[PDB]
Amino acid sequence: SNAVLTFIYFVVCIIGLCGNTLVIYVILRYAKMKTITNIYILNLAIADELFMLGLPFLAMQVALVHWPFGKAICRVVMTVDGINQFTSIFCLTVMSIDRYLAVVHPIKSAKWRRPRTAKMITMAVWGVSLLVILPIMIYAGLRSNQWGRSSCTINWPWYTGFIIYTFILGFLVPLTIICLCYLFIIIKVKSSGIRVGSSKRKKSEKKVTRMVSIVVAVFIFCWLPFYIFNVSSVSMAISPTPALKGMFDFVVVLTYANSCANPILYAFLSDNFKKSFQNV
Amino acid sequence: SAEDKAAVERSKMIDRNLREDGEKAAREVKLLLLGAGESGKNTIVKQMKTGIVETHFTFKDLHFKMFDVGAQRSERKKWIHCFEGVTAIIFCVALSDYDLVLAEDEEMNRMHESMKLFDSICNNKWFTDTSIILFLNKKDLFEEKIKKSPLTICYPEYAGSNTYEEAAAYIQCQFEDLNKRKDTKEIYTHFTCSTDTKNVQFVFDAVTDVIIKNNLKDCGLF
Amino acid sequence: TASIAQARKLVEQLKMEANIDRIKVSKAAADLMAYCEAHAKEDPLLTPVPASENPFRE
Amino acid sequence: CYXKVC
Amino acid sequence: SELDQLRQEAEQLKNQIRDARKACADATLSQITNNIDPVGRIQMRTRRTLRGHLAKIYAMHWGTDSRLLVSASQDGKLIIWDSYTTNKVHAIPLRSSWVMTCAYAPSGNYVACGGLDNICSIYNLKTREGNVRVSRELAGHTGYLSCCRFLDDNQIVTSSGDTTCALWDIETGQQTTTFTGHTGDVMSLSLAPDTRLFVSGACDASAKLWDVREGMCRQTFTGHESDINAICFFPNGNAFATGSDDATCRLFDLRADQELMTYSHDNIICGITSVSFSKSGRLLLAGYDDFNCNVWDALKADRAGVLAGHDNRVSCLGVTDDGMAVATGSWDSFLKIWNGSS
Amino acid sequence: DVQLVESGGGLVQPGGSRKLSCSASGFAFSSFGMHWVRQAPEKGLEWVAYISSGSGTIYYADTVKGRFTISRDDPKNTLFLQMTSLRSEDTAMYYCVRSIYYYGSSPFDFWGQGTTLTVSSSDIVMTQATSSVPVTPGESVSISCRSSKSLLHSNGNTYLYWFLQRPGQSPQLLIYRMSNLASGVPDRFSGSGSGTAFTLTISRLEAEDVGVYYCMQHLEYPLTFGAGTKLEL
Repeated sequence: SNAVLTFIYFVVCIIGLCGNTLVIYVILRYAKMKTITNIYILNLAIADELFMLGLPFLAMQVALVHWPFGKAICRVVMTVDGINQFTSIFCLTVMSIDRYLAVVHPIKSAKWRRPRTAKMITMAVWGVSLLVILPIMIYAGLRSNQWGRSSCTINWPWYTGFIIYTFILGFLVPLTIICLCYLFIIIKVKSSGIRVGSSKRKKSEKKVTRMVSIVVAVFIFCWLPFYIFNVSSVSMAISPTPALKGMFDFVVVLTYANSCANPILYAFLSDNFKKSFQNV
Repeated sequence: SAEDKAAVERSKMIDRNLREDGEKAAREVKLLLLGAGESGKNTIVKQMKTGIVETHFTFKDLHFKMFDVGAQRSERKKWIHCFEGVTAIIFCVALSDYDLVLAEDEEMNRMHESMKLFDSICNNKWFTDTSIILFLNKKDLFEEKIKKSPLTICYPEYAGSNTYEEAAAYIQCQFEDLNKRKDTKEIYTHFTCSTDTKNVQFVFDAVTDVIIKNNLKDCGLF
Repeated sequence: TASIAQARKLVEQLKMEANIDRIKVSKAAADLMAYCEAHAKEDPLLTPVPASENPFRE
Repeated sequence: CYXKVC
Repeated sequence: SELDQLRQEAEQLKNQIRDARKACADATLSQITNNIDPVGRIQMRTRRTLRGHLAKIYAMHWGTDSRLLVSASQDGKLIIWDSYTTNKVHAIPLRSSWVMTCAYAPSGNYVACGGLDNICSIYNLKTREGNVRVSRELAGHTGYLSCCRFLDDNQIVTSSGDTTCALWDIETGQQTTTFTGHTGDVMSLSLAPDTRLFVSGACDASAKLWDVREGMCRQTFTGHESDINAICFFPNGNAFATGSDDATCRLFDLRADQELMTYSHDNIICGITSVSFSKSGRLLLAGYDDFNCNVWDALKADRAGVLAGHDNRVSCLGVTDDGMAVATGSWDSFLKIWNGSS
Repeated sequence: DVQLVESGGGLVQPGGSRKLSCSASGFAFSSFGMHWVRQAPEKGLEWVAYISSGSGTIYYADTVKGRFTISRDDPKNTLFLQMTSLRSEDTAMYYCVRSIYYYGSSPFDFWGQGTTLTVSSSDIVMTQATSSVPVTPGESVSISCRSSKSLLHSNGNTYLYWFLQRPGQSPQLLIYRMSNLASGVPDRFSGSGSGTAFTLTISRLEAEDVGVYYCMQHLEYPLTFGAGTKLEL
């Protein structure tokens, strides 16, 4: 039933590889480079571009189940969809700490917010992820389990707690940080214009809380049912339904839609980048 | 060359001091101080402490620079663009100059000259998104004047009531109606106290709210 | 007599500016294009030099 | 299915 | 009584100059220069990009060696640049940030700057110690300073917003002359090639050629609608181009005493912030506030280039003493150095 | 005005150590590069070490590289040289030289009075083949020396330096970079040459223009001196 299944992987790789090119086209050329929130949305756009380059290599594996040469291709293209997938959810958990250090601590931040310590964090996330995917780095696992047609997912010697590792570090460490570093932004945009000297434009808290509940609703719609399908796989075994070949393959490509939304959501709302893209 | 390698090595000692001085001067709050003249500008500098008089009054972990362009008897449109990136603008208006006439030509009595200047500072194209702090200066002096004479020589369309707290529903709302950019600025308003807290605490509280909403426009959330 | 002295200061200014011995512009402006063709060789932006003598080589 | 293919 | 007859006596001398002016306006210079060669598409490229200013650049000035240059900026820094290798020879911290002008002495010993503090500060570059320090401060102006220009190591002339220009003696530190003819704020100067006259444009849309030794206004030039922002002298010494907030620039003449050529374009509705001439006086370069410096073929009134590399308005620009480079500092905090390739 | 005066040394047993300090006062010492130059008795000068301004670039003399140590401290305005394992060729009077490098500066201009150190027991060569010249005041002197490599560089200048050491005095920069006169020198001196051979000219001899006239290069490190050219009266 893989008619629209193989088509949707290359239909989201077109908008993803072009979406984050639009962010690097307006930051590497029409730079900010000292507005340190524009080296994070650049570095998120690099990560969501490299994480999309491993999507067509996995796109043919649901139609042509036999994979290419797993000695080199399937041994490292899941190492490129491991570093660029764990920084494209780690560039947006340090960009959301960046927004916490500005909007609630606009005095004590600037000793650790200059654009040289941000370059020492924005490369420190690129190095942490390769120390995280080190299970995927060695256990490439060219496997031929179902009906022959050798493919490339994993072959570990434990095995049950790897999805715990991708979830307790790739879904509950970013979402705990982001929801805390955005609920505390609500309690000072609706407090600096409430308790201390205040105008009638405290209605602008309803502007902040609208475009900040998107970024967790976009994030939790694109990552939660992926790990919810895997914890059923580590649980008591369900029947191998041909709908499970249509409802797991569709939730895998739903995770590549989060990296399609961050050029829309984290960049094309920012008015300094919106006025830059309106000019260029 | 050997000497050309020690000139390159010197220029990046120049460079890392133009960068160190310029990230210690983005942590400073710049504030224009405008006004009508004898409007209490000289009072609030004495609280918060020949051309520009840059007053620096760094008081609660935040370094303020206040630039009093008072004696610049020249065309304001020719040097006002220097203050384009400025955090706020502190504007003083004398409340006691309601029925007090100006000494120029016996025109509208010295607060339609303040309101003419406020409309020229709010709607100025350099101040499209620089939120103006408003001060109402002579609060004690006009209360003794509002008992003697009503607020009709300046605003004949007012309600009346001859009251001290009535004129907020006359004077303050009249100045905040001159804000033609009601979506990009804010016209934070105050009545100038004679105590040490509540006239410079307002300048610190209402300039953090410029800084918070400058970050939300920088961090996308606004 | 203060505002009269404004009109005092301009009358002999305007008449010392009136007796200027000026020439008509067909020789007075055609000598400014005559400046250019005498100096048109050594203007390095009006005519680009050979790049080996250019000190600004990107 | 484990990781990204079933 | 008599003040309104001197109102009529004032215009009695003004219309007499009007008929003396259109009589000697016998032929417009564009119909004599119908036969000359248009210079073509002048194309320049940013060879160097001098970066290190962190606010708007308000003025720059070249040294006389055509290699060193000083730039002033709103962050309170005066930077001497080696334009050849983009490496900074000096960075001078200023006492007031609000600096609208800067000058290089013709010996290169001195650099001036000034601005809203009503002071032209003079800085000594070539000290027997290592640093650059302040020689003298020139107080005595009532409005802001707009343009300082050295005659030599001991004589500088400054214009100001108090309607007065002023010649100074830097040794005693006090103005030997004061030039009071304007009614608006004087916004720019340029000294003559022989440095025995200068000319100043003001906010009353008037230009006034002065005499540095006499002390009074030789000629007075009108023709603009809004304020004049930029004077430079033609290399001949007998012309100067005024650059206005009127979104126009016009060329004048001291020996002809009227405007000759006006350089405008109907798509240009934005005011000129700087003017400079080329070495032949064949490229008027002008820095507009549609963010790009235009390059005007000064003999034909048709724009022959554009230096469109700037992200904000082009506030200052200067052609060298050998015609070789052009800087255009601007409000986006960069100086870019432009040289056309063959 | 400007003043460099250095300390330390005078008599030490061989194989020992010594710390030469150079106290600077009168100038912006944190903006200058600083050399040490030595001069053995009845010999010429010999360059010792270097620090760039801001302590970024340190060179040494390839004779005793790794034995000496040059250091500066800008809030104290002193210049240190630690010389350990002292040999017999190390016996020399050591000078403190001031030098600043930007576009158009005069390097090597102010030399200290010196301190002495005694014990008890490839690269470019500058050759002044003349050792001494008998000369009478009033005539035009012309001193010349030779290099091994071409001193002219591709950027445009020619790193040849001239110095005069008067008898009982410290060296004094006359001409920097083969042509340009230093500050406060009399206008009688002039420098010239082309590429590898140069000529220092004086037009009129005076009683204080006697002394030994050295020539230095600065094209690449080491800054090699030559044997001097004496002028006696």
